[PDB]
Amino acid sequence: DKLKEAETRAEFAERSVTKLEKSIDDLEDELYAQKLKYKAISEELDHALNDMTSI
Amino acid sequence: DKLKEAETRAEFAERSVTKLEKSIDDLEDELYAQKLKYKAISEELDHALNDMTSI
Amino acid sequence: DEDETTALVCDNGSGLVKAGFAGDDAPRAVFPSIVGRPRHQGVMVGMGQKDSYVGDEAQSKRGILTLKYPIEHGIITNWDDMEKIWHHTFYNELRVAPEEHPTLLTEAPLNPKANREKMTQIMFETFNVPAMYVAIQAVLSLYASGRTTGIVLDSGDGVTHNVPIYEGYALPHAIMRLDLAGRDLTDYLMKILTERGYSFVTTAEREIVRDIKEKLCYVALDFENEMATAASSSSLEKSYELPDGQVITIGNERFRCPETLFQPSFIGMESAGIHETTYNSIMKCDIDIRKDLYANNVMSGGTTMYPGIADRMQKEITALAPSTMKIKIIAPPERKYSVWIGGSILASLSTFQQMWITKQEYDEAGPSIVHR
Amino acid sequence: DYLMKILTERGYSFVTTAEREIVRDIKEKLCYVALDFENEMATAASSSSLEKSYELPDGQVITIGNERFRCPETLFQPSFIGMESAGIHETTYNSIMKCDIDIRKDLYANNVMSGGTTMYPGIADRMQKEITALAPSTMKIKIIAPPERKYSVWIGGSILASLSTFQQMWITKQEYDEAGPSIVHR
Amino acid sequence: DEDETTALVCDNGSGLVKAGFAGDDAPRAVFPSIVGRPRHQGVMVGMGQKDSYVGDEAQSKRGILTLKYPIEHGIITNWDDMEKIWHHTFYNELRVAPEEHPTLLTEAPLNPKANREKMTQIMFETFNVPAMYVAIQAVLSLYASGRTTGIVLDSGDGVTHNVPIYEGYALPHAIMRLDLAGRDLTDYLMKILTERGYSFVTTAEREIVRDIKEKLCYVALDFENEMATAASSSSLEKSYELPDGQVITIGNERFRCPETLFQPSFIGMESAGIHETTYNSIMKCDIDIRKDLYANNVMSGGTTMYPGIADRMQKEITALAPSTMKIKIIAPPERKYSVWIGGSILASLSTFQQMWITKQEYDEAGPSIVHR
Repeated sequence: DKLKEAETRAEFAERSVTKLEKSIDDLEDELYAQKLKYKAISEELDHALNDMTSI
Repeated sequence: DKLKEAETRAEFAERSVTKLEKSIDDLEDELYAQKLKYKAISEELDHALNDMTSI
Repeated sequence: DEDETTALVCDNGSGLVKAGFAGDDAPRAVFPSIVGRPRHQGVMVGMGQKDSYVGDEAQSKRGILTLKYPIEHGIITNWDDMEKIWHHTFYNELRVAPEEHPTLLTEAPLNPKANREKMTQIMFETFNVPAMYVAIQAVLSLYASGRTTGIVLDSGDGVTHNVPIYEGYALPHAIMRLDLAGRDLTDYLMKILTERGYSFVTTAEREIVRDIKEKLCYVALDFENEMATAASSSSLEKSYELPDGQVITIGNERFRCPETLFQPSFIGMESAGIHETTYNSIMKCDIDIRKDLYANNVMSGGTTMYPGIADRMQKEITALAPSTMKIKIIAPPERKYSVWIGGSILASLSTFQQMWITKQEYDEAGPSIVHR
Repeated sequence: DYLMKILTERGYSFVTTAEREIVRDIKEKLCYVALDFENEMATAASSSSLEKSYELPDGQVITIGNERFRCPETLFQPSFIGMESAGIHETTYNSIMKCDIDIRKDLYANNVMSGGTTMYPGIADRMQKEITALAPSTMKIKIIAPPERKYSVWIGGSILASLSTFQQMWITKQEYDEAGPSIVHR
Repeated sequence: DEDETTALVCDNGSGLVKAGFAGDDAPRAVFPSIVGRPRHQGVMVGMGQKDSYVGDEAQSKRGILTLKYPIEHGIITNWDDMEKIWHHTFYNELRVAPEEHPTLLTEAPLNPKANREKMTQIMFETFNVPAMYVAIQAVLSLYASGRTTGIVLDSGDGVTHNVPIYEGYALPHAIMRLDLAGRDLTDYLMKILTERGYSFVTTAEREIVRDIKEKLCYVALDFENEMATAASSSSLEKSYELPDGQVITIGNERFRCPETLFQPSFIGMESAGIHETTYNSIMKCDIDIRKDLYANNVMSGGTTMYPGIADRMQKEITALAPSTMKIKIIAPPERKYSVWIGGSILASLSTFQQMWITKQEYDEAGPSIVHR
């Protein structure tokens, strides 16, 4: 009986780890996408703040 | 005997899930920090492109 | 393959539908057994006017609809709204056309003869399925645990049952029904948790008390000196983080909720509890079959999943049963789908083909044919 | 009108109507909503190069250092003007704990700002921190303040009314002459 | 006389305290349940610096103090501020010394065990009363209407309740609480009256909307064809003269305000209303006791005073109850003090002496003693 319980929970803990590992890779990837989509708008920015201080 | 094996492995799977869950929460939090640090620079931007088109 | 692939298994519950293909190991589709009807005229962006909503879209949009439950206590109470849940199951959830798939359905323990004939009338005459079959739920649960004689304590969302089965025939006069289940149990936790000094105020607070019940609730053995333990205050406590930060703590109540299943008195119920009822079912059966039932207490249903349910039941009936007896409480891990899995096995089986009620049988014998 | 008084109170006079009108152009150009309005007054005192002088219709260079932000601190503290009502951020919040529970994560991540008076720079940062610190930490806060916000309302109408699908919601004289004013009232 | 004269009865509410001597017919003291704390340093002419203000001096001086309500929804939420309201009641309002008076207090329907023990701890240990007793509010209301079995719809300033009582024991599992009461009701009138094209701008405009609600509001029976009546515009209208001349007219809204108690949807409440809730309490009770509860719907509380409340409720539950049943809605005239009067009767009674918890019981048994 201790067994059915230990095994059933091992299976649930493994299903939850694969679920959370799958959600960590999607957030970490959505990420370098966000972190990069920015260097571009922050750099378009030092530029688009410098020309109106000049005009 | 099947038991010592199912339990020991369950413990290792649980240790790995808590490790990966801890790394998903740090990336997802480093995240709303990045995603938000931007709404601010992209909005500071529609603004800092609108006043020089006006000046 | 014609129908090896093709058999569908639909288990209709009071809270959830479980559905999928005979052959699979678990239900392809699981969703609430609701049918929402919009309280006001209007639309979602990009959609048309919808007359009705079913399953999760009814739950998600519950604030603008009047929600209705077709199955009260395991029995189909509204046939207009049930044909709606079936329609949704075939066409949207499993995305199959029903007119080329044999369909194994389930019914409840003492399901009125007339209902088994009515869902047959609707299966064959409005969905035009090739063939169908209605199995009794406890009977599929037992069978999914390999055996043919045993007694199933079956407990889901609106009903609890005890169905003693002998060489496959569920024993009508020994079946017991207790109308207190997981639904009742979430609402009691609710109060002992607001009573712990809390507030489940918005609907995002309400719903998650149920996810607290599922994740953190326990059935302690020696529930007596577990309250006593609570008081010395060990590291028995357990804090859950809400949709936001609001870390709620649940130490003790954690097990006061499933102690409701042994003590219905916790909720103003005067009925007997799960273990006594297991037993009473058993001293209502033939004498010669009582050693069999005792060594084969199979558990199935979402509400029998509370850890330590089996140990408490083990000791609950040992101590009521004559000592000459062998007690044995089987509680498998997949038990929230036992019923379904028993249907998947049975309907994919090599020998079941000759029990399918075909449109030939029906068009020729009337609903009586499948009724048995 | 509050800036007016804290600026006459700075030792000034908006005497003719050409003095009155331009206090409003001072408010628009030079006013700020500081985050940590607390240690901004403190900053004012050490007297940094926080000050800001505006040249009037004529030469009369008026200086506004500090009051510059004491004016939008009125939106968080109505007590600055003898108002007993709650302020902008608390009110954002109270609206939110008056709504259904399940919809409160949505509202919190979508605080859209519109209107001429929400244009004071740093309004969004102050509001950001104002409601984070009132909201349960499990929550995501998000204060959207677009640049064109003094015309959000109008632009939303321009979009909607030029839209391809809106044609079927226009109340026509046919609807009206036949249904009475009730028709458009919904 | 020792205590025949000497028993005090203090009914603690969400909006008002009602207090006085057991024996009297009505409360000697009635005042708001607030505790004001001055926002600035300074004094009134001739007085000293005051740290705190309670009751009417807190209301009258509200512009310089931060007002706080100790009892949220009938439950004591702040014990520092409650001991302040009690102090005020004994020493200033009733001007008695508490250490020679037995004190009957009241609590709410499902008042947490721990609170009944805490106010006992404060009554005996900081006020040093000889003896005390905590009665449940609906239970005193019932009893003040002579009977012992009935169901009380109790509705005051912050809570509404239904407390089914059988031979004196309030039935825990059948009690319903609806957090919408007279406070909610004054604020809704406020809006339908500003919405009538008005302005309650200064604080002398705010306060009197509540006096409009009390004097001119109605609960119409057939609220349907009362709106219809409003339109034909009969001499149904009613103008009230403000602190000054400013004659304000209220025709219609007059009853749109108590229709909120049957339709919570008027105020963005999704909960059921008063009459349905009376009923649901009743189909949650034992079967054999349901004819009793139906013929004994006792009403108490300030918000149940709206004329025609009883007729609407009469017809509201007749038409939900099985026709074999006798409906009977008792609404006495003194109902804004039922609770208190029931306590006055009980505590001045000849047989109650043997239930008083004495300092002997307490110093010997701990707060547990009175908790029951």
